[PDB]
Formats: sequence, C-alpha cells, structure tokens
Amino acid sequence: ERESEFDIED
Amino acid sequence: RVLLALHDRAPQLKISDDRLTVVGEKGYSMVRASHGVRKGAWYFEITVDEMPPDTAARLGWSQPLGNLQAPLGYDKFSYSWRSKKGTKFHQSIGKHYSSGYGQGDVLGFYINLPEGSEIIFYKNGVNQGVAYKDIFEGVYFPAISLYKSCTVSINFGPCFKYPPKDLTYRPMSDMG
Repeated sequence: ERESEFDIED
Repeated sequence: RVLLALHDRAPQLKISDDRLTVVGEKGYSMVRASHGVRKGAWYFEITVDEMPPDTAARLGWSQPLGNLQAPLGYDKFSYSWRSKKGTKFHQSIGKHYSSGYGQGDVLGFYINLPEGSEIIFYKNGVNQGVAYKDIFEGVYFPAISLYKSCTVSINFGPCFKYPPKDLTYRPMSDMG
C-alpha cells in the first residue's frame, strides 16, 4: 500500500 | 491516567505496555487516546522515536467516528499533520502547511474550542501556524496514525519537552 493511497488528487 | 486507548485502536498497531508508545504496520491505521476534550484549550506532545525514509505519520485530533482503518485526516472527523512534507489533511485533502518533521522531532498539538476554534501544530517549541479554524463541533481525541514500521511516543502532560511560550492551555493529562 502507498502512503498517499487514501488521498484525493488536485 | 490519560493513555492510548486499548478499546479504541486499529488491531495491527503495536502498543507498548505503558500505553504511550505505538509502532505502525503496513498501510495507514490509527489509535485514539482514552480521553477527549469538547471545550477550552488543550495540549499534548508526540516524539518521533524512529521513522525511516519509507515510513510516515499523520498526527492530530479525531472525534470518536474517525476511521481507525485509514490515515488521520481521512474523513470529516479528524485533522492531521503529515511528517512527509508537513502537509495538513482533512477529508482526505492535503494542503501546504509547514516544513516536514521526522525522527527526533518533538511535535506539539494545540486545540482551542471556545463555546473561534483553532488547531495549531508545533515543532520543537516552534509555532508552525494555525492549521485549521472553525472546525466541526464535537469531542476531540489526541490521535496517531502510522504508515509502515515507524515508532512514536505520546505525552499528555503535565511535563512537556517544549511548553509553548506564546499561548495558554491545559495539558491533556488534566482530563485523566
């Protein structure tokens, strides 16, 4: 799993 | 008396016997403290004991409904500060906030909930700025989310390593 897995993109 | 909650934690996280240190495991997951606050100004510290380049933390405050199986700041119930890049998170939106933090740093966590609310983060005694204002009303718990095998230790007070010079508060330990 990636650190930014949950993050909404800009 | 105020401690990391045994009843309120992701199962994969490794909690120390004294319930003040936590080690992460793979994908983000979270643990909340045993006590929270609804009103007034409050403070606690977290020390990053170990954090290799591939690991990370998002630390801050969560209401009881914050998802334990996700990074702090993932939903509307929490607000967090990311070690990597010092990004602030809320509802999964990352915004520029400060410089990053890591191993050896002592981070401070201030909240003010007058009944005007504010969340402010500190690094080694230095005010990093107001991160969030007029936040969701509710009870807020000190909260730790970890990614991979980093280790952090929380201190609820009353004795802080870098007690802020610039504002008044009570230590979270006052709740215990």
